[PDB]
Amino acid sequence: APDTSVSNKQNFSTDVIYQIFTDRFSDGNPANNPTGAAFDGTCTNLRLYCGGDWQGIINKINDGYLTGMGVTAIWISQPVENIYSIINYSGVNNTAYHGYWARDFKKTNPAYGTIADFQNLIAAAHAKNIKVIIDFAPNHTSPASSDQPSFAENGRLYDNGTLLGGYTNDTQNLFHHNGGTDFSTTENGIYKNLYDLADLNHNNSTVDVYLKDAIKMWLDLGIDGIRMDAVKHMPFGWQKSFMAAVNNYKPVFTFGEWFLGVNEVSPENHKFANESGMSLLDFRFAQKVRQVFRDNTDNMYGLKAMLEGSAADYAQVDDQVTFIDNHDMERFHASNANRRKLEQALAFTLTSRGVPAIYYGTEQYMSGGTDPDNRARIPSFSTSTTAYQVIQKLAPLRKCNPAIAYGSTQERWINNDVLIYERKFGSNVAVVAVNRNLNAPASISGLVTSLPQGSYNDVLGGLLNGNTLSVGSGGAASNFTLAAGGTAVWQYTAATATPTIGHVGPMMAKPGVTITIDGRGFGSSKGTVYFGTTAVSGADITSWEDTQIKVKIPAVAGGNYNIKVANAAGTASNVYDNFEVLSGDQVSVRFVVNNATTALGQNVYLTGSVSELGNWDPAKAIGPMYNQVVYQYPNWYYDVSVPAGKTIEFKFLKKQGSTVTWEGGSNHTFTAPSSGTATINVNWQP
Ligand SMILES: OC[C@H]1O[C@H](O[C@H]2[C@H](O)[C@@H](O)[C@@H](O)O[C@@H]2CO)[C@H](O)[C@@H](O)[C@@H]1O
Ligand SMILES: OC[C@H]1O[C@H](O[C@H]2[C@H](O)[C@@H](O)[C@@H](O)O[C@@H]2CO)[C@H](O)[C@@H](O)[C@@H]1O
Ligand SMILES: OC[C@H]1O[C@H](O[C@H]2[C@H](O)[C@@H](O)[C@@H](O)O[C@@H]2CO)[C@H](O)[C@@H](O)[C@@H]1O
Ligand SMILES: [Ca+2]
Ligand SMILES: [Ca+2]
Repeated sequence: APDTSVSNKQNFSTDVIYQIFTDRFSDGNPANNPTGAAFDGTCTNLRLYCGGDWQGIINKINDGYLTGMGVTAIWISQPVENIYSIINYSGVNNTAYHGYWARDFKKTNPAYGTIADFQNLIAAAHAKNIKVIIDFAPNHTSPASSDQPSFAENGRLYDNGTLLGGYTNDTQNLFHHNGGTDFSTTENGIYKNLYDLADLNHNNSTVDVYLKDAIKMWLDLGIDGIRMDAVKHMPFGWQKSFMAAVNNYKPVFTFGEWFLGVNEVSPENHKFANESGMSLLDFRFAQKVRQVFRDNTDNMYGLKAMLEGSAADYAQVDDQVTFIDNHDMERFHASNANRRKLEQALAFTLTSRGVPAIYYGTEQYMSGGTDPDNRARIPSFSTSTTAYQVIQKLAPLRKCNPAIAYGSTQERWINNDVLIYERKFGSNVAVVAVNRNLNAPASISGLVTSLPQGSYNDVLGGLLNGNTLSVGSGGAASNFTLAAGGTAVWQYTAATATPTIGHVGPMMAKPGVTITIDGRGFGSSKGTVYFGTTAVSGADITSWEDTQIKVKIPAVAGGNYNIKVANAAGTASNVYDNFEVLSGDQVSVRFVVNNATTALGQNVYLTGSVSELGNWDPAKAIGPMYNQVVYQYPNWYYDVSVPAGKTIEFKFLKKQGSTVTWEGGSNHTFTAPSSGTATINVNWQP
């Protein structure tokens, strides 16, 4: 199947995701609606259930609403069984309408539907070429109070109906009992509860195994991706061992939520997207887009800088999920604002690098503040708004113009208010012009592009006041005026003759798993795939077409590899880097080192004999280790994904900048569990 097929669960770059709060979309089955105090059919009270469900979604897929818009993926609320209690929070009643308060990860939330409703949803969507993504929130269960076990459901956790345990009398230690976070440090927001949510202890084997099993069921149900909640609040090593369980079983595209504030740029965020096995919601992009197009607190120069920086900070920039708003921000559209701002931010997002996501109702110009105000019910299913038409014209280009799905981004003209950028991939080009100045036109002279000589009509047809472009030889465009609030998209598509890889997925897996290599120019005859210097050809290449190749990872040593392909004639493609071959299946193990005293600005790291521990390379050592919460300095700890059942030799080190101090003595040693978790406690050797 081609790269753009609904069947590609490994690549969402050619899709347009539509984000839905199931409860607030469409109630197609009134019979599963909660009753009494939990329910408000008028949806005036935004904290109760309004009744939207899977049937409703199914209906909107079949009556042409989503498909007419060009949407090709839907992202829905966590589908698992939620607590049934109404929670009064100081006078205000709250329900689990959001799906974020899990009680059993093996069953469905009956307000959304039954397992059968779930399967029908997957079927309908699939039939209309729409992929299905689900929220998955394994960080916690529900609101709990340790000494008031009668509060809510005491954070109770069931395994398909069977009680595993609760927050009060947690002898099994299913949960963390370290207090609540102040979001002060990263370590602090990981090992303590968020608010009053009962925090799962992933270092407990039962929880570990339970969650890895629960996700397999959903995979088995046909899901196409997973959106992980609170990824900055769970151990990084555990999360990696979870991605491995997914990828070594049934790989799907996974992206998590790691919130970034205005002007916030975090190296821990980049390292996580670069190394964990999953990608992230692009908050850096969204916050910037809002400053520029909404709040006017930055200009084009700041947008451009975000585009260049990000392309450099993220190893796979094309996998970061972009948006202009979501359930955690006030709606982009402010009641009294010019609609053009939203139209422009949308056009920008759709033609930009990454995987775009549209929060439901955006195309209807919904306004609203923070939670729960940004979660009202979609007021209408009209296809006549300008925003709806913007999406409708632009979304499809991601499927038909690879420059949009996979190209580089390049600024070709800029000032405070105007940005002209070009996307390029193979013999494919897209040039987009944006003038945020809603009051003044701009004189554009000196624009140089890669488009071939000719005239080009605005892809939006003048919808946002775009114009035609005339490019002469050299790619130089002739002078033109870019209207106030103007937005124009111009493009050129052609066959790519040489193999060009545009995307690889999953990005991490053990030998033997099949990965998907997407791009153009691969030809229709099997060629060769190189993992590093190792050549793979023949039968292990399970499928080969011009835009997509499926091949099993060879049994090479764990480590990081570059991928390159060569057509049947031997022409090789560009190198796609950062592909991680696992040493085997993974388990999450906690390493604890006692009495490793350090100087300021000096931290302890861990290294060892397997690629998962960096193979003795201090530049690739794991850390810095933690030393506040679970163990206190001069004791350090850390949860690490390691190959299961392997005997591993390791050592700790102290780094300062790139200056390294090794532990003395001989290597510590240990044998990883075959499943479940473990804790290895040792003392630092001088
Ligand atoms: O002409 C090549 C040139 O085009 C763009 O420069 C623009 C500039 O962004 C505008 O602010 C204005 O000064 O006109 C210039 C073109 O004459 C590109 O930004 C630039 O990199 C490139 O050299
Ligand atoms: O919170 C981690 C913190 O630990 C390390 O600093 C040690 C310091 O080296 C000791 O001399 C001592 O005073 O305790 C500190 C930990 O509280 C790193 O130096 C530091 O960068 C790191 O954040
Ligand atoms: O280079 C691989 C090598 O790294 C580690 O050796 C350390 C050693 O433990 C230190 O005491 C120190 O002198 O630096 C060496 C780095 O070369 C591993 O301990 C060793 O097994 C491994 O082969
Ligand atoms: Ca319903
Ligand atoms: Ca946590």
